[PDB]
Parts: sequence; structure tokens; C-alpha cells
Amino acid sequence: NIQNMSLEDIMGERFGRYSKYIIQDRALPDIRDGLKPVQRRILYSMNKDSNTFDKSYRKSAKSVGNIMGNFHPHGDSSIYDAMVRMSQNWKNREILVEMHGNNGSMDGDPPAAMRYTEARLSEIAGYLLQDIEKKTVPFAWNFDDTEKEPTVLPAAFPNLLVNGSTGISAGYATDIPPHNLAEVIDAAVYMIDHPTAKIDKLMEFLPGPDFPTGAIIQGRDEIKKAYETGKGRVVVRSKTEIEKLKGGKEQIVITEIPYEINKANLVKKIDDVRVNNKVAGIAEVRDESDRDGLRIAIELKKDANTELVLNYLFKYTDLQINYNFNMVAIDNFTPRQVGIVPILSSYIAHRREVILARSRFDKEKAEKRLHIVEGLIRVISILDEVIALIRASENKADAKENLKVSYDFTEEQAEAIVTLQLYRLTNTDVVVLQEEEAELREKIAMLAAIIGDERTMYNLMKKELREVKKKFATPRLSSLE
Amino acid sequence: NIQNMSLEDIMGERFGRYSKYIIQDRALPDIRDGLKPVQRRILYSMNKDSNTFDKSYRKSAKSVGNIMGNFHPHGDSSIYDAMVRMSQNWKNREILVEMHGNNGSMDGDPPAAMRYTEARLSEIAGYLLQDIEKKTVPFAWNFDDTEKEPTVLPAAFPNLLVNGSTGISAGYATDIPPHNLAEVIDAAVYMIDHPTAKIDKLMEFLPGPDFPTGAIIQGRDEIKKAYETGKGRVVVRSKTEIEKLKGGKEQIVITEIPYEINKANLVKKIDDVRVNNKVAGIAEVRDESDRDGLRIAIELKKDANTELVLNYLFKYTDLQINYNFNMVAIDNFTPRQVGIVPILSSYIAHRREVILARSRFDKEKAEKRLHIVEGLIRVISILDEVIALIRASENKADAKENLKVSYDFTEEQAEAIVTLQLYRLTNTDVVVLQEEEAELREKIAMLAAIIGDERTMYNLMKKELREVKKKFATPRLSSLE
Amino acid sequence: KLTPAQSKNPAKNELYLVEGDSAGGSAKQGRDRKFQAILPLRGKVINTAKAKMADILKNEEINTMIYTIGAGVDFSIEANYDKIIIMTDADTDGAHIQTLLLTFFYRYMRPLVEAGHVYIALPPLYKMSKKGKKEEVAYAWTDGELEELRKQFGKGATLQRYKGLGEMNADQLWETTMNPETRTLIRVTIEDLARAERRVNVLMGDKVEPRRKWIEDNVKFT
Amino acid sequence: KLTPAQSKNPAKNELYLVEGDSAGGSAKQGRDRKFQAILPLRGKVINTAKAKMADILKNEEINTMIYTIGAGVDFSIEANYDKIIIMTDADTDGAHIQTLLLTFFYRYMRPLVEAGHVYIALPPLYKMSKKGKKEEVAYAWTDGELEELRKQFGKGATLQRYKGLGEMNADQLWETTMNPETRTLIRVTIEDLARAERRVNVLMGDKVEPRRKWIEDNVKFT
DNA sequence: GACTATGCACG
DNA sequence: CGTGCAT
DNA sequence: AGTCATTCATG
DNA sequence: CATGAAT
Ligand SMILES: Cc1c(N2CC[C@@H]([C@H](C)N)C2)c(F)cc2c(=O)n(N)c(=O)n(C3CC3)c12
Ligand SMILES: Cc1c(N2CC[C@@H]([C@H](C)N)C2)c(F)cc2c(=O)n(N)c(=O)n(C3CC3)c12
Ligand SMILES: [Mg+2]
Ligand SMILES: [Mg+2]
Repeated sequence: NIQNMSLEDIMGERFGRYSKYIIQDRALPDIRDGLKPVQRRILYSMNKDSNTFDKSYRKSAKSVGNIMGNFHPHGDSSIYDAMVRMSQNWKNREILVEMHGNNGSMDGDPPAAMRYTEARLSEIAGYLLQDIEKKTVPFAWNFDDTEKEPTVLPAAFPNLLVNGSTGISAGYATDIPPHNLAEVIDAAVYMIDHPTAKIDKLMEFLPGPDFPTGAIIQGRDEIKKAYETGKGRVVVRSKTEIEKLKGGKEQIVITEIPYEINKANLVKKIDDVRVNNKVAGIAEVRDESDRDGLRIAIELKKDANTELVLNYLFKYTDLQINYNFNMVAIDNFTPRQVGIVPILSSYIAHRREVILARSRFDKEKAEKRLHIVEGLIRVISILDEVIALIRASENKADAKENLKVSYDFTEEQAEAIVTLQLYRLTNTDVVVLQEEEAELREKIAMLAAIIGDERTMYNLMKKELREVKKKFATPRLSSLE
Repeated sequence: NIQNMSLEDIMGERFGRYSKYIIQDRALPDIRDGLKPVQRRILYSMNKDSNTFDKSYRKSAKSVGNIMGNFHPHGDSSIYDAMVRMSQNWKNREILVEMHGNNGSMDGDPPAAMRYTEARLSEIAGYLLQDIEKKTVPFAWNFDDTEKEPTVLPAAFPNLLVNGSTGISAGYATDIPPHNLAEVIDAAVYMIDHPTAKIDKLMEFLPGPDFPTGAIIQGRDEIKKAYETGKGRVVVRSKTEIEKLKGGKEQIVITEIPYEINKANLVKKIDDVRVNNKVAGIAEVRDESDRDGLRIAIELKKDANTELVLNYLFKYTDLQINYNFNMVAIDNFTPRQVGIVPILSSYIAHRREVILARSRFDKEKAEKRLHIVEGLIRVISILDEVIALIRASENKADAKENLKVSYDFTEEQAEAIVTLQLYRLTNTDVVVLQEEEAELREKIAMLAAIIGDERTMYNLMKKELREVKKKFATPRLSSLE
Repeated sequence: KLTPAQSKNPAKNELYLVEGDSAGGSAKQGRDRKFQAILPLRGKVINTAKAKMADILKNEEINTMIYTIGAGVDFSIEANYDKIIIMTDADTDGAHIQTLLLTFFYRYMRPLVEAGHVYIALPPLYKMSKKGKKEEVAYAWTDGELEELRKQFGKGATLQRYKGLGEMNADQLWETTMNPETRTLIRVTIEDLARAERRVNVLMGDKVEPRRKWIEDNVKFT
Repeated sequence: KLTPAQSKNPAKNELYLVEGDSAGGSAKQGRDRKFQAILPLRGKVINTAKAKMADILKNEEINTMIYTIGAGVDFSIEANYDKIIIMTDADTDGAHIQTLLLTFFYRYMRPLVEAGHVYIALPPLYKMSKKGKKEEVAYAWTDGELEELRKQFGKGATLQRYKGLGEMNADQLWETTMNPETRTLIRVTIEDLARAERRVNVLMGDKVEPRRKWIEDNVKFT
């Protein structure tokens, strides 16, 4: 009982392990469904556990215990917090979890414990999971080796671009900003038709992001470079209005702040500019925001240096921030830095494989029912003989053999026949059967088209994408200058 | 929008609510299964969720999320801690939860979080739940009104006396010490035969408790009064040995301490007697306990005042404690103070109702199969006619009517007949059927005996109790003086 | 620590005593901060009828309550809010904190209640909703109200039986139990003195034997 | 805070550095307290290669480690244990803490390793059991060992794939990874110096760009 | 149920 | 300084 | 993941 | 000062 290993050979391997798992399976998004494993396990579990948006909300602690015991071998705090985030309209552009209770706020406060809250998945999240039950996607075993897990979701829209991601692993980081579902789908779609799409044209549809907190974004020149290379610096400015106050007084009102900034603290920093008297127009600073509205009123004194003051704040507080594009996702099991183009194409190809796989699944299911139906049809023409023969036999398997040797049915045909209950004998109508057969055969033709006819396939892809667009679209919140 | 209520009328009602729920549904044991609702919900949920002792252990957080979301409307900490306790061989005499990982110790340390541990129910716990699936016991709706919950378990042994309980509610408290499963069952059994059992005779079988930490118990006179009235003071002394040390030195060794005392702290208090030099034989105090053994060695100096010293410690530290009987359980929905007798009788009657209810359940199930079987038998004699008639009909229900009007079968008979699959036609043997019919009828006779024949019923009760005794019995750990 | 109100006005300023940090958070979120304060009670409140004076003054909740309202405990009066409103879960444990709070108020801040400044707030017991983007929810506070609602929403509509304040959002909290124009409050008066002092002492008191009888005679265990 | 050993003997005294308070608890439970100490590491350890000196000395874990072993950090030597043994989960995060610990030891306590006093302990990866009162469990640490075990236990026996130290008891911890006669330990030697200092710096270092290449060139992402 | 230190990359 | 999944 | 206060009865 | 289900 003793081993010798060098310090050199230990560190390399250990760090190797950690870096790997942290790079792939913890911190980085899949470029396809734009999910990190915790998120995906959350969606997948809540969904499997019929915790859909259309049914009653359910006790967060239950959701997590289930995720933790079945899929995600880590801390409940990690699972829960990540759950909570997905419930946050300000952080995500299309929230994927609905949570009842205190799930935090912009003023930065602490979400209530999983023991107080209740959650279900959202509506749009079902879309990511769409078709998962039709063998559309690669499954793995859970750590228990007791249950299987999707490595990726069917992703009925481009969540990666829409919701974004951040973003700290080993050797890489990732920051990706939210984007307008509608806009992104329009880009996606174009690229489907014209694959060799140049960035400039794609920019026409998808031009700059869309932060859930809205606000003003300037850096067209910069957004281009981001969408191109992957890295970019763009400028984000809260949205400003002027209000006039009875008494030769002027108020500066703010109704949108830059993505990912702490309204509670931002306010304190502004009042701090005033007390430490670092500018002239310092008067009163008031945060008057209630549910259903964000309003920050900074009122001035008499020498209304308004333009000077706002402009000062723009530099010296975070009322104006700078945002960074570091678009790093996992493609072919490895970290890649990427721009609108790869993040789009990878998506498309994914939907392709999904759609094909789905169709292959649907066709088989059909051809199997067709096969049984064809037999059911023959059986009717000899019903009397067949029944007598089942009676003659000695066991279930024996009858199945006799049907097969005698009348040349198949296995699957014999089995369906023999399990027929008695009341089914009540209706022996060649006609109704033949109608179903007809439908099955049109279904199969159609499927077989999407499978071996790339153009029609890409067509279906676009149809679905558009459908998702109409259902879920909403107007921009961020403005571009 | 405004109401007026007095302070007098508010307090009474509010306190009423709280006191009630705290007295019944939180802090106090049911005199029958000896459970508090959290415990019972834990057992019931883990069990329903197939988390039995014979299958793999499962991630505590999962167990609790499930309990919390489905049954117990309270804090996970409360649910979990109570779970942990049930996993504790020193606190309970027959642990009802098996937990993997750090579930605490006697040295008083903090059990690991539910996010680290894994648990399943124990083996003996299945016994409390035994027969629950055979309508043996009163069910209620969960708070969601989505699922039903046992208000009491079938309780295949007298857990109330065996594991005990404490014990703090509103207006009442309860303290009950553990007892030897074997001994208690012997008492129970006697009382079944001789109902009007006097305490003195019952004491012969069940004489004094049995703490899992073993030790010495003195107070026969007192144990009598406890078992009689419900209240009692008994004396508990750790178990002491003398060891001789090369050098004219003497060591005092302790290998059992009184129920519910913190070995880590007890040790500190003893070393404290030494440093504060409150007695003469003060030398070194050492706790040398490792897994699989409790050993406390207090070694002396030269003037081996051994008898004087131990005796001093006996008063002035907790090496000797006093234990209190305050036996308060819930009978007929209300708090009652009680002694061996009521806690026994209530149990018996409970097993009675359970057993009868169980039998009623089993008999019905049988008579229903008998009824179908009798029909299956007739159908065979007319198989050919019947089949042709099912073919004639127009739907499932129509065939069922025709069988009923024509051949005078019943509903349940028609239904079983018509759902028969085709392969069943493979074997039309009046004989095998008649054999089953024969068994069913002997089963029913037997059941109907236990139902309407109190003596045989009480007999079955005793048989089962004895069986449980052999399986689960173990020798005493506490000694009586 | 207390979450204050932007303005100082004893004419119409509300002090909310909430059961638990988490619910208080939700409270701070939805609310008119121009004149209402959230002050959370981090767990089960000191029994100011079964605890010496030393302990009471040392208790974090109580002190914060005292210094935030101003008057003192003798007590003096108007500072500092013209409503002290108690917001707890509608459960047994919630009821218990109401007991504990009014005991304190009754004993020390006694004028406050007499002037009718102490209120208890009635969160809804039920939410009725009839899927997704088009979903409708209404609220009920009683046995009978739900009947009316169920008929209105008729078959197909799901009922939720709120287990605590944590189960509802800030907008929801506003609409039902905070917004002056929609809220339904209880107002504690006292309709004697002595009847009260006996009740408060028997229940909240250091005795037990009497509490037990009270419970025997009064708590109906069916 | 540290859980000490009854006796003082630098000849054969073990210092266990455990990943997490909870596992440490289990560690303190099963063990020969006559000569082995548990000292838990409350979460992810300071990067003593990517943190100024001020921070390092201020870090609770590190200081406690330093004062408990004695020597210092210069370092001096024998005080105070004749084995420093690192016990972590067998997972990626466990491996990460091993990285962080040897970095520190390598950089500051460098003689300790050279004298071969630093060990890593190998908890089992698998438990094999074949119901209830009669149940049999055996342990495996590798791909191949489990093969041998599965054949022995043959069909019907269930396998457990330990996800961490928390999943096992104190008796179990003793038998497999603590009891000198049954434990299997790794002993860190260093087979150069410079090769080491480069590896330790590229990996654990304040640079990144190099770490990234190391990962590109070395981390096989299949 | 708040607080409290950490890694990991980056501006 | 702070991000967000991990300890 | 330790710590920290509190209720409720009782020796 | 604890105990053990609650906050
Ligand atoms: C320990 C520990 C901390 N501490 C306590 C003191 C200090 C230690 C000395 N490093 C840092 C700390 F400051 C925060 C956490 C924490 O947030 N979450 N979610 C946790 O699960 N843990 C535990 C590691 C599992 C925490
Ligand atoms: C708040 C609070 C405490 N505190 C912190 C300080 C003091 C406050 C001021 N009353 C009491 C405290 F000291 C312990 C707990 C606690 O153990 N468990 N399981 C909890 O859930 N909570 C919260 C009530 C829900 C606790
Ligand atoms: Mg509650
Ligand atoms: Mg781990």
C-alpha cells in the first residue's frame, strides 16, 4: 500500500481532468441549444417530471431534489440559483422558468430559498425540448447508470443567440448578449436559403443585440467586428429624459439602465457623486421605481447645468457602461470563438439532424402500423379459419407459430393478431382499415421526401422557424445609434 | 376594506389555531404507530417512492424535496433533521432510516447537509407500513388535494414504546424512553389474552425501558409509578470498570453513558472537575473512543481515592443523570397522559382494526375473482355460441349487453369475458379454473373467520407479533438494579 | 435592518411587519415606497410576556421596532407611522407570530392599539385561474368567496390554496394585501382592558397549568 | 479550527486535509485519534501562485495549516507530523483542490515534498454489494479491479459509483482510506525541479494565454 | 435565512 | 470589483 | 456549510 | 441549560 508519482505528473493530469470538465460540462454553452449542462438538466428534468407551464406550479425544492438525485451530481445551491436565473426577465430575454415568490430583482436583492418558491418551466422552453421524445437527439447515461439524459436539446429556436451566456471556465471565458428572437430567426432563415451569407447582409436582419433592460447601444462599427471575429466593444447608455419642475428647477429621469447593472448600487453611486460633490448639478437623487416600471429621478438645484451633469455621470458612473463580446461556445466537444455565422450555421445543421432524425423516427412508427394493418386486413378475409386455429393451438407462442407457418403472416403480424381482445371481433370492416392504411402511406411518402430531398427538408426547417417567430416574437427593447 | 376585531377575540382564536396544530399535527406522537406527522410522512413518502432498504440508497435532497412538495408543508431543515434522527442508532433503539455519510455522532457533531448524504428506509420500517396498500387504515388528502396520505400507519409492531418520543408542544410535553422490541411484544401479547392485565404482571415481561446507549437504570419503585400514572423519575448511571496501571496507578473506565447526553461535552465537564480541582483523584482525563467502541478513561494520580472520586463525579457531572417519564400521546385526536396499559391497549385495538380492515379487503378481492372465475367456467361450456355472439354485436358495450340479456352473465362477468385476448382461447380447461375457484373459496372462508370470530382474530394478531419478535429481537443494553 | 420610506409623514405612513426575510423581500419589491416601510421578523418573535426585561430590550427585532416607530415604551406617542400592519402567512405558525406581536404591543406600546393603529393584513387564501399567454386569475379570502369564484370561473379552472406569502410575487402581493384601495385589513381594537389582560396572560404566560385548562375547555379537538 | 491528535509524536503523526467540513466530520469519527488529525478545507483553496503574499498569509486555511505543522514557510523543518495526507472526493473538483494544495506546498513548504511527506489518498471509486441483514460489500479503485469484483460477486450484485466522500460512513472511511494497514496512498515525489516549476506556473499561473495552449495541445477533447 | 472565501477569465 | 456555476 | 435567536414544557 | 419540529 504505497504508490509513487511525481509532482509534475500529478498536476498535469489532475488539472487536465478539472480543466476539461469545467470547459465542457460546467461553464460553457453548447453552440447549438445554447445551454449549459445544469440548465439543460433542469429543463429536461422539470419537463420529464411533467412540470410544464400549462400545469400547476411546483415547490422548487422538489424540482431540485429530483435534478440533483437523478441528473446533476452537484450542489443544490448551484442547481437552484441557475434555476432562479432562468426565471429572471431582466437577465434573460426569453425567460425559461416561471417562479412564484421572491426570485430577486434588479435592486440586487437575494432570491428566496428553494424552500419558499414554486416553479414550472415556461412555455417557450417546451420549444427547446420539442420532439425530444422522438429520438431526435443523442442520449447518455446518468451517473447512476439508471436513466438516460439528453446531451443536447432539439432546440426549436436559436437560444444561444437569443438568451446569450456568461461565462467563466478554465482557459476560456464566454460572454454573449441577448438578441431578439424574431430578428435572429430572420437571419437563421436567410442563411438556410443563401448558405454562403456574408456578414454585412446578415447584419441587415440581425443588427446588434437586444438587452432585456433595453437602453441605447452604439457601436455599429464594433458590432460588425464582434459578429465577425467574436470579440467586440460596444457602448451602452441608459435612457434619459428631461422633466421640468415648478421653481426654475430641472429633473433628469432615467427609465432604462445597461444590461447586468445593479440599479440599487447604481443609484447609491449617483447620490455619492452628489455628496462627495464631484459635479455641479448635484441636488437630490431619488429612485422611484415600483412594480411595473423603472424610474430614476435625479433632480437639480438652480444653476441647471443639466447637459454638463448628465454627460459627467455618463463617464463617471455606470449609467453608461461598455459591453464585451467574447463569443465562446462548445462546438465538436471543444471551445471555439465564434461570430454570428458559425453560431448560426451550427444551429441550422443541428436542426437538420434533428429534423431528419425525427422524420426517420416518425416513418418507422408508421411503416410498423402499416405492416400490422395490412395483416389485420388479410386476417378479416379468413377470420373464421384463424380463430379456429388459435383455439386449436396450445399456448400463445404456438398460435403465433401456426399463423406464421400456415398463413405466412409475420412475427409482428402474428403478435398483433393474437393479442386482439374479443370485442375487437365486434367490428370486421375491411373499409375503415383501408382508410388508415391510406393515411399511413401518404405519411410515409411525405416523410421519405423530407429525409432524402435536402431542399424540402430545409423548407420544413424554415416553416417551423417562422411559426416559432410569430408565436414568440416581441418588439425591440434596445435602440441602435 | 376594513374590519374591526378585538384583541381579546383575535388572540384566543389565533392561539387556538396554533396550539391545536402544534398539539396534534406537529409535536405529539400518535399513541398507535408512535409517529409524529413529519416522521410518518417521511416513512410514507420514501416507501411510496420505492426507497426501501432492499434497493439502492438515494440522495437525501431528493427524498426531502419530494416529501416537502407532496406531503409536509414546512421547512426542509425540519424534514431533514427529523430524517437524520431516525438514522441514529444511539437516539432510537430501532433506527428507521439508513443514512450514508456523516449523520452526526454522540460527540455531538453536525450531520452533513442533505446535499451530501444518501438514505433509504430501514428494514423494520417496512413493518410499520406493512399492509398499507390493502386499505387497512384511514387516508386524508394532502394540502394540494392531489394525493392521499395515511393519518396512521398499520404499525406491525409497537413503535411508540419501542422507539419512544420527545416532545415539546403547546400546553403539553412528551418524554418516552426506548424499550426492547422483544419485551414490549411479550407484554402486548399477554394483554391480548388477559385484557384486564394488572400492571404488576405486565412489569414482569416489560420491566423498565432499554436505552440504546445501554447503561444502568435504578428505580423499580419509580418505573412502576411511571408505567402506572405516566410520570416518573428513574436514575441512570454510566457503566464503570476499574483498570490497574503499572506504577501504583488506577484508571476508571466508562463504556456506556446515559441516554441523550453529549459524550464530547461530558468529557469536557469531567476534565473541568480536574482542572478546577474540585475533587482529589484528578489526574488525566482521556476520551479514547473510535468507531466500533465507546471508551472513556479517567486515570488517577497516586493517592487512588477511586471510590470517592467516581462517587463524586456521579453527583457532580452527568455521568449519572436522572430521566423523566412524561408519557403523552395523542389518543382520540387529543393529548393524553398514559402508562404501559393504555399505550398497549390502544395499540392492540389498532392492530385489530387494521387486521379486520385488511381481511375485509382481501376477502372482497377474492370474491371478485371467484365471481369472474365462475363465469369463465360457464363461458367455456358455450364458448362457440359466445364467440359467434360477440362477432354478431356492433361495439364492446353491445356485446356485453347481449351476453347479459342472453346468457344472464353479469356486468363484471361480461367485461372480463369480452376483454379476453385471443390467445386465451388457446386453453379452455374447466379443470385448472376449478382448482383456482377451490383456493379462492378456502381463502374466503378463512378470511370470513378472522372477520367474525374475535378469538381467531386475536390469534392471528399474536402469531404476527411473535413473528416480528423473532426477526427483529435483540438482547438488552440497559441493566436494571 | 429596516427598509424605510422615502418621505417622512406620520399622517399616512405604513410600517409592515413581515414574517421572514424572504417574504419581506417580496414586500419591498411591490409597494409604494413613497409612504410604506417593510420591516421583517427573522423567525419566531420574543415572548414579551414570558421573558425578563433584560432579554426583551436585547432582542434585535424588538429594539429595531422600538427605534423605528420612535415613541419609546414610558411610551409617549405621535412619531412615526399612522399604521402598523402585520403581514404573515395564513398558517398556524403565522397566527403564532400575530399572537407574539400583539402581546408585545399590548403590553408595552399599549396606546398604539387603543388609538387603533395596529392592523393585521389578510393575504388571500386562494387563487383561481382558468393556459399560458392567456391566463386568468382571481382571488378569494374565505369559504364562501371561493364558492362564488368557482361558479364564475366554472369547470376547468384550477384552484391554488396558498401555503404562504412566499408563494406569491410582488405584483400579486401589491394587488391583494398592500395596495390601499384593494387591500383588506383587520384593525385591532380592544373591547375592555381586564378581559384582555387575563386572556393575554393565560395564553402568552409563564404558567402552563392554566393554558392547559384553557386548551381543554376551549380548543375543540373534535 | 483543527481536530488534533491526543499525543505529540512527529515520528508517526498524520495530518489529513479534507475537502469540506462535512467529510472532515466523517473523518474525525472513524480514525485512530492516538496519532491522526483531521483538518478540513472549507471550500476551494487559495491559489498561492495567483495571489499576492498579503492575501496568502490572511487566508484562514493556509494560516491554520502553517501554525498546525509548525516549521514555518524561511520554512525550517522537523515539527510536527510525519505524514501530510490529502483526502478529497474523486471528482474533478476534488482534483482541482489537489492542484491547489500541492501548488502551495510546492511553492512554500517545498522541503516537505522532497522528504516525501506529502501524500494523496485514494478513496474507493466503487462499492459492490450482494439484501438487508445479510449484505456483502467489497471495494474497487479502478477499471480492472471492478472487473475482478463483478465476477466474484457475479450477477445479482449491485454496483455503486461513489460520487464523493460524503456518500460513505466513518467505518467505511476507516476501512478503505484511513486505516494504515488497508489504506492505499500516493506519495508525491518530485523528479526534477525546473520541469515542475514550469508546469506548476503554466497551470496555476497568472497568465492564461499559455494555459490555453497547454489545454489545446494536451487536453484531448476527443 | 444572511454572511462569509474561494477558483476561473477579463475589462 | 463583479460576473455565474462550482466548492 | 458553521453561526446565529426564537417558541413550546420541564427538571 | 438543553431537548426537537417549527420559524
Ligand atoms: C464554506 C463556505 C464559505 N466559507 C466559510 C469560511 C470560509 C472558509 C474558511 N473558506 C469560506 C462561504 F463564505 C460561502 C459558502 C457558499 O456560498 N456555499 N453555497 C457553500 O456551499 N459553502 C460551503 C463550501 C460548501 C460556503
Ligand atoms: C433567522 C434564523 C436565525 N437568526 C439570525 C438572527 C436572529 C434573528 C435576528 N431573529 C435569528 C438563527 F440563529 C437560526 C435559523 C435556523 O436555524 N433556520 N433553520 C432558519 O430557517 N432560520 C431562519 C428563520 C428562517 C434561522
Ligand atoms: Mg409558513
Ligand atoms: Mg464533489
